[PDB]
Amino acid sequence: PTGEVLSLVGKLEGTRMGDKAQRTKPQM
Amino acid sequence: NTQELLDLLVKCENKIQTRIKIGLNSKMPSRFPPVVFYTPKELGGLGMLSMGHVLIPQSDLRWSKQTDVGITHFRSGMSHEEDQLIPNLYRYIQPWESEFIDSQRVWAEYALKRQEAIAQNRRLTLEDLEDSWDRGIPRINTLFQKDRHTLAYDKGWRVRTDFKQYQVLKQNPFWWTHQRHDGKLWNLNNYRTDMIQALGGVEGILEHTLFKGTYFPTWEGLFWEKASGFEESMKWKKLTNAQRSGLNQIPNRRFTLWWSPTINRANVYVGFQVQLDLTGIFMHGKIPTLKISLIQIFRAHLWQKIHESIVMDLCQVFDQELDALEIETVQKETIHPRKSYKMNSSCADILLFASYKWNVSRPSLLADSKDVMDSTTTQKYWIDIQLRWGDYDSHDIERYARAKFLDYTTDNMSIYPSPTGVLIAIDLAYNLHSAYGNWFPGSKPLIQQAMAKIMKANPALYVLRERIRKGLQLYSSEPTEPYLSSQNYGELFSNQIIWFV
Amino acid sequence: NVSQKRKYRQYMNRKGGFNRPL
Amino acid sequence: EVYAPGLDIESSLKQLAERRTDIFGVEETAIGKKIG
Amino acid sequence: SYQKLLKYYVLNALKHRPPKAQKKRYLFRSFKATKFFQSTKLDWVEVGLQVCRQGYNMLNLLIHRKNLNYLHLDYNFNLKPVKTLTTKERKKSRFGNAFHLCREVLRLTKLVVDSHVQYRLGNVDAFQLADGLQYIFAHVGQLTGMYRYKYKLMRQIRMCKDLKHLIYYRFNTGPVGKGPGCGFWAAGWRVWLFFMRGITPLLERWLGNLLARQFQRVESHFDLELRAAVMHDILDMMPEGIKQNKARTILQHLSEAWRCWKANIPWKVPGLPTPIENMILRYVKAKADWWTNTAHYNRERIRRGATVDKTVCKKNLGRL
Amino acid sequence: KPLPAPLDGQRKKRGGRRYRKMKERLGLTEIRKQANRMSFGEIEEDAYQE
Amino acid sequence: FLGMPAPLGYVPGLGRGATGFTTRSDIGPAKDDEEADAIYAALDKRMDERRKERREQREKEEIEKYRMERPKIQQQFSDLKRKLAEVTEEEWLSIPEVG
Amino acid sequence: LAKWKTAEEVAALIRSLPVEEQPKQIIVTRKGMLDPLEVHLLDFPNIVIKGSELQL
Amino acid sequence: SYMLPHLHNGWQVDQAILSEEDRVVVIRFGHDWDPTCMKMDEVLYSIAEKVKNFAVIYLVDITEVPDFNKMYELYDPCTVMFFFRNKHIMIDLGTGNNNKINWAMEDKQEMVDIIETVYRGARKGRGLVVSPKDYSTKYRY
Amino acid sequence: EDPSLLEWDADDFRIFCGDLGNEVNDDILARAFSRFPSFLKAKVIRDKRTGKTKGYGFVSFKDPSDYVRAMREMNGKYVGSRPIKLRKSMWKDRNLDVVRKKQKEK
Amino acid sequence: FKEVGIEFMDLYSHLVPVYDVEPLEKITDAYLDQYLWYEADKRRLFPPWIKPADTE
RNA sequence: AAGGUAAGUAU
Repeated sequence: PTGEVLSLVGKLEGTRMGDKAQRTKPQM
Repeated sequence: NTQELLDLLVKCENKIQTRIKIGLNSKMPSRFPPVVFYTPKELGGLGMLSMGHVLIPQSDLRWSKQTDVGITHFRSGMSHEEDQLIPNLYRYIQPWESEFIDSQRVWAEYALKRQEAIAQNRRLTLEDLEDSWDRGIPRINTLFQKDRHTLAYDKGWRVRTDFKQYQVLKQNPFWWTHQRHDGKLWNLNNYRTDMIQALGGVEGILEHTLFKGTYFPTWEGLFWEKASGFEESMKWKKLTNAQRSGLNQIPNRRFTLWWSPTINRANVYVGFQVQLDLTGIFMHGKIPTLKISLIQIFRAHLWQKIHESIVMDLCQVFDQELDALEIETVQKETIHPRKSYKMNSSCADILLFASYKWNVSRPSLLADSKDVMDSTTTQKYWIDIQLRWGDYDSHDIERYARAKFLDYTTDNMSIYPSPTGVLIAIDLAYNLHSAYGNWFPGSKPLIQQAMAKIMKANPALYVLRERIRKGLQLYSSEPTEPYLSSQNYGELFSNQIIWFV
Repeated sequence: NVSQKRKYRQYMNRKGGFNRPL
Repeated sequence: EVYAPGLDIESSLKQLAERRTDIFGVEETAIGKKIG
Repeated sequence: SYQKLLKYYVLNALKHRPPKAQKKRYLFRSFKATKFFQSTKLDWVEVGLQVCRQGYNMLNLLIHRKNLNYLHLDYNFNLKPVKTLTTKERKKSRFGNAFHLCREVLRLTKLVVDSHVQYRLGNVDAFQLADGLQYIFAHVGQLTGMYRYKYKLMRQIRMCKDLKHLIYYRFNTGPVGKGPGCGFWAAGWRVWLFFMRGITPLLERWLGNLLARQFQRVESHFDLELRAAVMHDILDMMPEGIKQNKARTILQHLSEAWRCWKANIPWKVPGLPTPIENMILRYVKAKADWWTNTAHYNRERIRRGATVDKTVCKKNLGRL
Repeated sequence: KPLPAPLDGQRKKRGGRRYRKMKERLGLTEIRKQANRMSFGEIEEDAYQE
Repeated sequence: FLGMPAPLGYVPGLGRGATGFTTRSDIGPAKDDEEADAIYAALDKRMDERRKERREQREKEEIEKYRMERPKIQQQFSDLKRKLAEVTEEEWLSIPEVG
Repeated sequence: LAKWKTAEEVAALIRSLPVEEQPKQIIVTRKGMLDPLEVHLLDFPNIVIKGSELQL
Repeated sequence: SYMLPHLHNGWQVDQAILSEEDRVVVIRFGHDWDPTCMKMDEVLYSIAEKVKNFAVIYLVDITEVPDFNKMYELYDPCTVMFFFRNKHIMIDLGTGNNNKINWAMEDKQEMVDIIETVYRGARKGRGLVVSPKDYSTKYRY
Repeated sequence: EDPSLLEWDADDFRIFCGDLGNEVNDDILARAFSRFPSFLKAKVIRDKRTGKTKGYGFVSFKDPSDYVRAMREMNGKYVGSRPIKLRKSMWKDRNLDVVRKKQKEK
Repeated sequence: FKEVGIEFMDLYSHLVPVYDVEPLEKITDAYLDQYLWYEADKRRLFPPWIKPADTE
């Protein structure tokens, strides 16, 4: 598995784009 | 959507990964572990953000901890699910239609808030608006920025940014929008945490990065020198072309030494094993950067020096407590100079002859507690120190101690004056002490404490740790100055010299 | 509690014997 | 000077023309042909 | 297996035209007529053991030709170091891939001959002899692993498996057991004979090379040809028997003229003779035509997708 | 114009005040102020903030 | 020291005092024998003569066809070098050495 | 600018004084000016600079 | 156009290499009529003017001087042996044969850097020296 | 403890030659280095038994002008293998050491 | 004006021009362009339908 | 097949 990065086409249906995309919070 | 785009990006990502690999060594790694290519530069790695899906093997997801009580082992990726895989880029990228919808909604909310606050006899709240933070295609996160009045003067900067390609000689990938003008639309903060924790956590990542080779527990607060003094000297001296290349090839050597364990494994880089000129470090495949870094670290017979230091410390410790141990003679044989880094301990390190008799139990490891001294009765005893350099997969000191004791004790080539004794082992890269075999009555806790104390502040070991810290440019975490002076005021006379201006 | 000076072997540049002296 | 004198340059050019018959000699026999 | 072997057969059938209008020069007959060799009659097994001994002598000389004892080839045609070879000694004792092929083929013929020898000297019966022949012919890939010695040989061995695949399938079609008892070695024997016939020219050529005592340039080639030809023409016109130094300085103007063309700036040297100026103009026009041609050709190669080097890319960018 | 021969660097025989004045005038005093040290822990900036 | 004669009676390899750069075995070579070499060369020539004539004729025809499409480098200015000698002796004598 | 020039003079006073006589701890309540003094203190690695909570 | 000095006789090259002082003697073995060797000779000519102070290039013909063909195993075109300080230097550039450069350099600046590194290593007295640019890969992609 | 050095004290302009090969340094090498007509000194520190020089020698000349000339004349160029280094001889005798110890007060 | 240098960046499919101008001329032209853009935006001198717009 | 000879020093 570590030999090379697998193509995304195989696991394309795994999830959606931005599945765990969370907005940021203000500082101070 | 575009399958061809995914295929081409994965192909060129593998191209760059192979370029890095061939930069490391001429051959091609059999396994090519992905910890190096995805550890963030803060933790000392390339930190390549990738849109692919590579499943990190569970064999490389384990880590150890050499606690005083015992050597504990953990596995971050032990969950009964799909093997841990580095998350891809799109997993934390907002969909464009979602971006537009969120922009419309948040701008409508901001307009409503401004209309409401107009009657509030004050400016906008700018605090309840934090519920709409980091949203909107326009820089709503920067809608409260100070430079907005300065930024409001500029009109139509998009065309200027586009023509910057004809203005600036370097390509500008971010020509869609200008930084600090349309705001940081993409929030990439959770990606770093997800990548570091999915690689096996901070400790799991550092387990293969020679971090355990430094006695200081600099898990946090450590300083990594991106640029060293040699960089300043090269910049000032106006170096030539070859000198410039040599100065630029410094950070590569730096992190390749920093990644020595996971890059010098046995499964990775299969082929003929080879050790250095006068040390006990085995390297698989010629890696010029690692070779030169190792011969710098182990310069001037450092392996023989640390072996002599540890044997002298053991002799002094045994001589100091010779009363309870009934030690009549505690000496060392005429060890051949090359027998320090030799694969097999043909010559015994320390010999100890008691007065009349000495009861020894069956061989075991230091973690054991039970003992039956009636197993054997001998008048002599032997102690052997094994200086070993643990890799990312061969760092199991206890298993190595057991195997080495079994092999050396039961061998024709090895010559031990006494059949009863204990062999000690020190993993330099792991900085882990262990022992295996028989014990003197009541000396097992004594030997454990002696090994811990010596490995804590051994002179040659401390010098080697300092050499590692300097070579890897990992400066020791800076101490905190006693900014307080209430105790200093009372102890002002105690200070030898002090002044204030 | 005292510690007598610690001696060491001069393996380098020693033509007296092939093996280190004890 | 570092470069050879004119006579040496002429001799070298004559040798190159005699050996390499692709662009020299009566006929183009071979690259390493002694006689073109 | 059937589909793959049919593919091999149809590819063999496609390209079939002999231009070989030979003179019927029987080299083997000439070697027979040579005084250095003689003729006799002997058993086939004796000839096989003679060839095995000759091949062992061949490999022995080829190995210990430089008085190196690091590598030793056993009587079973397996090379093995006499000790833990040093890295410098390992580099010293290295042989090419075709030597790997030669050792493998010698191993194959030696093992076949020895199998017939042990058959003749009682031991195992002839049915198992045929079965072992079949297996060896169809398992050379496993037995010798020619893969590394030569990639193409993989094709032969893989098809041999295919033919064997059919052979065993038919042999064990009915009442015959599904065991290893199959004896149709000819099918793979002919394929190995054909592949050996194809290979042997290479081994013969390399062995002759050893037995004897002599054991990016296209654009650069054309530029060197242009400059050398112009220099030779000048030295023909310019009397080197009288003037020597100035001829070298002539080359300077050449370069000057060339850069005068590259900068697209006027170039006029009244001191130089008019015929010399005409020759320079012809040289520079030819060089400019070739230079533009190769520039656009390399640009097309780069933009198409062909792999290029950094220096080549920089030069092409400068020319463009 | 041949390139100079890269002879091995020879340090100053005696550090002089005028030599120190040149060192005061030209050197890496400002670069030394900017520390290149990087914390082992992650920084607040993004992965490719640059 | 270009342009100097080589004093005979000394082996250049041994006199200089060099070490054999043994890069790799089987890469370098490292009267009855003469007669055998001649016989084997004759046998090799006899074997090679099976196809020499037709191959040589085809190669000559191909080379002749190639020459028509593009001749040798000196062919494009054969007329120029024919007229090159028409320059006076004093012409190239005063060639400006400066560039 | 005055603070930068004062740092040079501050190090000059330590340079003139003997290392033993030089203050082992330079306790200055000016934390903002302590850092240039600490930067100036880098010229003397043996000496140390500690923040002064107490202000003279 | 191959105007660099050439060793007509084999022994002349030997004494020319022997007659060296604080300079590197780049003896380029091969034949001028070869096209790759012609490119290598052109590159050496381009370098010669810039580094003539310490780097001297002195070509030779294998046919003219075959006695040295077997000495250092001269059986390839474009071979270059940095025989400096009367000592055959060990120039390592990610290749199996780390004492012979047997192909024309792609760029002149790379050759200049290589030769100045060789000069530095020879002056330091070491018999071996590495290259800042490894040639195990041609960077084709 | 060095009576020979006292005999060598006649020539004031003494230079310290360093980076000498054990076999490279020799009397003939010093003679080749004796460019100036003034008498030289080929003495170099060496092992008592094996004679292996430590790489340090001293060359004494009676002409300080020749000293200055040779300071830059033979810096980095030497006939043998190991390149030569030249340094101003800071050599001191026991009397000078005692005087310096006495004057160290101020 | 002075001589503005012209270099080319190779996008591996074509050559894109980059132009280095005199720094004084560069800053004057930058101020000129900014003033023109502000005055055009303040007077709607450019219709909305032009695709490159800072709004989106 | 390989792309994995440390150099140095006199024997």
